Amino acid sequence: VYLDRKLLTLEDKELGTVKKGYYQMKKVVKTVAVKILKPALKDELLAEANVMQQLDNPYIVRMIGICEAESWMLVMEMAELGPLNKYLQQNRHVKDKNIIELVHQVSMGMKYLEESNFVHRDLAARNVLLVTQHYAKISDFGLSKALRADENYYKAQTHGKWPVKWYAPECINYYKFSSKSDVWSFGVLMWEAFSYGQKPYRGMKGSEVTAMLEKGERMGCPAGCPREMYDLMNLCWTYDVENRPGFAAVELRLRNYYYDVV
Ligand SMILES: Cn1cc(-c2cc3cccnc3[nH]2)c2cc(C(=O)NC(C)(C)CO)ccc21
Repeated sequence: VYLDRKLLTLEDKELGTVKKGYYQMKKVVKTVAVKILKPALKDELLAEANVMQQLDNPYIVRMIGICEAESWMLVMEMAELGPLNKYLQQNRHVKDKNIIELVHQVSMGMKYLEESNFVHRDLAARNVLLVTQHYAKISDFGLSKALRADENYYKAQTHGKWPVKWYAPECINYYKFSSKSDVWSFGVLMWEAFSYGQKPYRGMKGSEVTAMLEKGERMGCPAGCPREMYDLMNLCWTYDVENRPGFAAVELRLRNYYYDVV
């Protein structure tokens, strides 16, 4: 998986650092996006590549390799439309059925990740990348973890900077992350998508979000959002781990409703 720096051209125009680039392959160039560094963070990038290396699914961003140069670089195939949130912000015209299509795709990718016993831990509309307006992939495995064969959750020892507004109660309270907590995260993602890329819990501190959730309160239905899709968000936001559905159940719900609506 170790790539030749000579065969990689980087634009100095920053995407997000993530940079666009071109990599001369078997016979053709391939358009790639490149995650670039700058002891502790070296191992994290290499772990993230180690995660990606092991995944093979149409709805997951595919890694080309790693590259030691000016710094450590992670080289992935480019999804050129960028993050789903920014896209929807700039494209209010997208029909509900198109958003339904896209979130279902994310759930198949997440069902695959659940079957493979990996936890994403950063599932948000910002880490959903569009290849085309009708093709989404999950990205950014920086926080992801392979689950031990004997356990269904990963336990963090003390938090870092966490995307708290996407995190399930059990993650906040007990530092426990399972595919069910990704399911809660997916709910917030669905909210973000049907709100055309708006920020969740606008203006609130994470601590205030935790307090709100503990009171049984949830975000309201987004303008125009199919009622069944809002119902699915709420099922995803089941406070109790044991009664929140897994992705197998979420995907099936999404698949059935999608096929019903087309
Ligand atoms: C047009 N476009 C394409 C991408 C993009 C990044 C990327 C990474 C891997 C594969 N495909 C990708 N496509 C992108 C990212 C961003 C972007 O803002 N990325 C952040 C800062 C959230 C990453 O932390 C903005 C625009 C983009």
